[PDB]
Amino acid sequence: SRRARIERRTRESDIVIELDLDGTGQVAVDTGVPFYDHMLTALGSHASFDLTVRATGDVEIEAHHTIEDTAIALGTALGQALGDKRGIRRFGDAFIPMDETLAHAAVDLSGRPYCVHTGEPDHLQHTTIAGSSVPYHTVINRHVFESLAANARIALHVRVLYGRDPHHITEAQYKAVARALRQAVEPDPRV
Amino acid sequence: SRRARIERRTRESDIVIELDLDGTGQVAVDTGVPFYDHMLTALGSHASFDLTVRATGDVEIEAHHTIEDTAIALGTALGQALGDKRGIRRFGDAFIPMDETLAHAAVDLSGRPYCVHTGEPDHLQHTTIAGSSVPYHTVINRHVFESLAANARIALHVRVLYGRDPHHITEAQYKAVARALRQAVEPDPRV
Amino acid sequence: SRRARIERRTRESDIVIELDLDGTGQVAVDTGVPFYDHMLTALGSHASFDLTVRATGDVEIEAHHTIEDTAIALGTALGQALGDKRGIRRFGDAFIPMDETLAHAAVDLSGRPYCVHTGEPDHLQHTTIAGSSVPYHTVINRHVFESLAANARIALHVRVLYGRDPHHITEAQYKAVARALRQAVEPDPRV
Amino acid sequence: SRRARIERRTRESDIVIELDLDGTGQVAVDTGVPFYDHMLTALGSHASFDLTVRATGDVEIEAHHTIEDTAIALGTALGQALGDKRGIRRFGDAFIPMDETLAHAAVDLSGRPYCVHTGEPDHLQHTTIAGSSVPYHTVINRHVFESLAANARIALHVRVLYGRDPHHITEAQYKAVARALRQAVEPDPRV
Amino acid sequence: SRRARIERRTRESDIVIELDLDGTGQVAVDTGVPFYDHMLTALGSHASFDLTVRATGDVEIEAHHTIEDTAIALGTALGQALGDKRGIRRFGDAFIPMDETLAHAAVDLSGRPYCVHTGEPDHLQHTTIAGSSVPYHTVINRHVFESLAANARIALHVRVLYGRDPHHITEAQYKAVARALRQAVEPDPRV
Amino acid sequence: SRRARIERRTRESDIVIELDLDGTGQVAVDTGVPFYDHMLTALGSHASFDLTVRATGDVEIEAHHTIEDTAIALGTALGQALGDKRGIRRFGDAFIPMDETLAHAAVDLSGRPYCVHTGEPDHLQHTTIAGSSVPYHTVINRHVFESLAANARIALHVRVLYGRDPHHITEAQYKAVARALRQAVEPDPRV
Ligand SMILES: [Mn+2]
Ligand SMILES: [Mn+2]
Ligand SMILES: [Mn+2]
Ligand SMILES: [Mn+2]
Ligand SMILES: [Mn+2]
Ligand SMILES: [Mn+2]
Ligand SMILES: [Mn+2]
Ligand SMILES: [Mn+2]
Ligand SMILES: [Mn+2]
Ligand SMILES: [Mn+2]
Ligand SMILES: [Mn+2]
Ligand SMILES: [Mn+2]
Ligand SMILES: [Mn+2]
Ligand SMILES: [Mn+2]
Ligand SMILES: [Mn+2]
Ligand SMILES: [Mn+2]
Ligand SMILES: [Mn+2]
Ligand SMILES: [Mn+2]
Ligand SMILES: [Mn+2]
Ligand SMILES: [Mn+2]
Repeated sequence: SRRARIERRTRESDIVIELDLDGTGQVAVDTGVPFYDHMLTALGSHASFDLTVRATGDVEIEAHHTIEDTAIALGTALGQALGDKRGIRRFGDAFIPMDETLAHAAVDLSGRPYCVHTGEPDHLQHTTIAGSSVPYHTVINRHVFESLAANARIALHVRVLYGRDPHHITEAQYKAVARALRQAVEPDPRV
Repeated sequence: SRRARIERRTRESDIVIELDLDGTGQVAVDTGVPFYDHMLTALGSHASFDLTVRATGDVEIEAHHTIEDTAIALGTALGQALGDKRGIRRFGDAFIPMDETLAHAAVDLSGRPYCVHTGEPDHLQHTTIAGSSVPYHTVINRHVFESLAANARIALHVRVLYGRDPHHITEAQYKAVARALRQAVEPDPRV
Repeated sequence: SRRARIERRTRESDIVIELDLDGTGQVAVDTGVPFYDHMLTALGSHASFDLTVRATGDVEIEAHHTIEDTAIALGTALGQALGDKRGIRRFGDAFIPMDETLAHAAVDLSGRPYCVHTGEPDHLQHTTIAGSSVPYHTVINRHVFESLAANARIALHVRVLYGRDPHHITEAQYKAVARALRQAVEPDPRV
Repeated sequence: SRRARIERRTRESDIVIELDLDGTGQVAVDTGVPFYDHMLTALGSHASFDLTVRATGDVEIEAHHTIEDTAIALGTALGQALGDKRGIRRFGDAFIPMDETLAHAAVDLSGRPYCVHTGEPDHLQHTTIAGSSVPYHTVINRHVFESLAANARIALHVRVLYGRDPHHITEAQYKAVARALRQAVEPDPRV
Repeated sequence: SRRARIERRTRESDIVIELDLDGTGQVAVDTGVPFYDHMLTALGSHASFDLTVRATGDVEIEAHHTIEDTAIALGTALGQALGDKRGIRRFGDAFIPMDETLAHAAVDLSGRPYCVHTGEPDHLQHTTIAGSSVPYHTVINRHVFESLAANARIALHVRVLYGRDPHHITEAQYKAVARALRQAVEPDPRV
Repeated sequence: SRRARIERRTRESDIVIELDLDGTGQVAVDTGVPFYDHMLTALGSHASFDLTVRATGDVEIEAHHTIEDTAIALGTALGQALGDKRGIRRFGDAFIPMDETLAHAAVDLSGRPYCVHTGEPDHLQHTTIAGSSVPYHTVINRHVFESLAANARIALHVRVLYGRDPHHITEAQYKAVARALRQAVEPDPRV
């Protein structure tokens, strides 16, 4: 059994994560940041995890703290659920084409904690994805991946090969991480 | 069962496509353009499709119309044979080394219809592959991929990482698409 | 005793500042601009001040006037609480690493009123930090530091050595100013 | 059964290779060049081969001859163990993240003998990895891959996408080749 | 009491670390890599730690694994000895002039795990410091700092402002980290 | 007791220095070069030294010889007063903001004799600070610092980060050296 429940309570936020690595994409994410919900829902589903995320934070300031605390907690949940990491595929990668965008992620689940994030166009450093609720600043993409990798204690390399639309660029990256994780997480019948 | 028979009759050409996604590489291609036959035969075989292509067109003008009409028909056949696309791997990619050439393709079979074609050296914009029959102008490579993606309604990203020989560059690309499709087409035991 | 209460009432805003230089980080900031609240709370806490800030302004226009009026009032409070500035360390500086960001501030509390703000990446000239309330335009960072220095009548040099995330860049700067002030404010046992 | 025993005796060196393609990572490598031992041990293990390498050569001159003769012999063993190459996956690739380094390899086991090695930073042309024994000059990395590909008669493309540490860069490449081989070597249930 | 004993046993190495944050510079380091011993001895002494390091590793390959495993273990010891980190100075920085070299380090002991290493001249990417024993490749400097920061879970920013001699550049950096840690580790009489 | 009296009599000048490291800023400087007097008075006061400087030299030629002989003598006095340098902070640095100018100095009192002087704008190579008496050529700034460091036998790194006014640039540097010395000179309760 590869499950983890993480409860993270800070001054900024209140997080509950329930994670099953061997799931069927049963995902419910509620952080108060709907685009982030969309991204983590995509992450959970495409990784074929079962994932519940319940988060309430200081979104009056902005999404940052909640986003970061959630990523930390999710990272911790991933590492805990992984356990000894014996007999797994360990390495995984995936390409995600999304209209004009092509993104890629590669992981080593038993490698030293590390994150390299490259290729993301410069305008995503100051782009806001905004709806009727709390907005999402795409500059946080790197932060999410770094927080995930550091707390799951994995090597995570995320690349944007090319792209234009910030929604496409961001979603393709989350999905790339997701499917890279899904491959690496699988039992390896020869290891 | 994931089969399709497409009959496409235009002023320019006459096309019959029989496609089985779950084949064993039983391929017979006859378009009147032998290098194109070679490319679609490679595509069918490396995708592990069963594929019959019968095409007669206005090759007195040049191969373009026949090539395009065939790609459209084949795309339509791929989309039809795919059906609802439920329970499939959906995403697929493949690297094809061919001597000095390295090509890559990535697909999303349930993504919006889109094609990105990059990295092909500039001389392929005006290169002709010529034998004893109707020649093949490599500038058409992009056209084929665009027609396939638009009519199969899939996201197809084809890259040449590097290469020199136009035959190698072209064949590696068709083979990359082929094996990307083969991976994406597979039943996914977790979806 | 090094305390000051400043009441500043303009057409744009209504400000009350209570400041104790020799505090324990007892801080409550409410300006109607939650990210600014976060920044001044960080400033008060890391400076080891006791600080209460109550501000209501024309946030329907934007945060600018409130932010500026608050910084002016806080500057005035700092200068008043400083008094004759006898027997204090006078000079102070601090480095603040915050993930990828490194910020620095240096102060001369008995120097001529002056502010130099350098190194902040160009995208912060047009970046918005936005939550569920009144947003914060990072272009105002310099304005805050200039208003503080001019009204406290101190020399304040704020540098960003490098950074990417606008939240990190901004917070590291406020914290750098805070800890620079804390050092400079201390009694000097040899002066 | 896909096994090979190669004995290679030249003026420069004395090599014994025992290879099983369908192994469990039972690896013992002893060439007199300990970093090279480390690399071939990583290669054997990550390829899921069973591999024994016993080599004694003119390491008083330097590691080159031994390294090259070993790579030639290992290549020959790989080609011999492959046999007719019927019913195998044929193509294989793998990404290896190693801290700051990302490496990639792609193979065609039934392609013409060819090696392309790109992306390795310029300082590896003159870098030495040195311990208490015979050192390893990283300039030899390309030589190893070229010798392997030429003697196994396979198409091998090795890329460094980025990296800094010569140990990371080198090991990630050997591991990339290893896992590319492992994928390509697998029986293909549809071919 | 702020002490930690860490025993780390991997396939590559065997490490014992005894650390006292509140020491008097009683330091004994023995890793089999004498320049590394010199660096960690400088680190322990200038941080005013009491530190014993006993390490035996695969130095026949090179110093890398031993160096890295030691840095990981030392990082873990630092984090464990830090405990809840309550009432400490938290932030610390130091400049180290060493002949022509000026180095700097800044830390946040309660910040998120992060390392930024900048300014080191390009020739240190391929420089070897060699004596009568196992040599030290200066490219590993960054690796050490990254491993320390990641495992101590601290924010560590190391800069070389300028320098020429690789021994000076390296030692000044270790000493900068040391004295930055010493400052940050101190009890803060106001926190 | 950390005091020194140096009498230096050359053909060019006649110098008497009385120095107390553990002073209260009781400073009297008279060299016949009033801006230099101002600089050494700032140096003595901000270092919290007790310092008397009496110098008469060949100011008819220019200030150079007197300035240099004074710096040599003062350096010698600093080194002599330092003694064995046991139990002192050893390292010290300070930032000095002065209107538009930011200067910095870092010292190692037990390091090898060395001086690095950087960042001073090019116009100070030929700037004269002139009053009603003997003028001061700012090109001499570097000379002063080099003479101080060489004769005190200390490592002294002086940087101008930025600035415009030659008076500000010069004074900020002397003050930076002063406060760097003051920090480094202090007893270290842990060494
Ligand atoms: Mn953050
Ligand atoms: Mn970047
Ligand atoms: Mn690629
Ligand atoms: Mn979407
Ligand atoms: Mn057309
Ligand atoms: Mn183009
Ligand atoms: Mn061909
Ligand atoms: Mn204004
Ligand atoms: Mn500017
Ligand atoms: Mn914050
Ligand atoms: Mn050779
Ligand atoms: Mn080359
Ligand atoms: Mn290794
Ligand atoms: Mn390493
Ligand atoms: Mn760099
Ligand atoms: Mn040394
Ligand atoms: Mn001179
Ligand atoms: Mn110069
Ligand atoms: Mn600086
Ligand atoms: Mn003055």
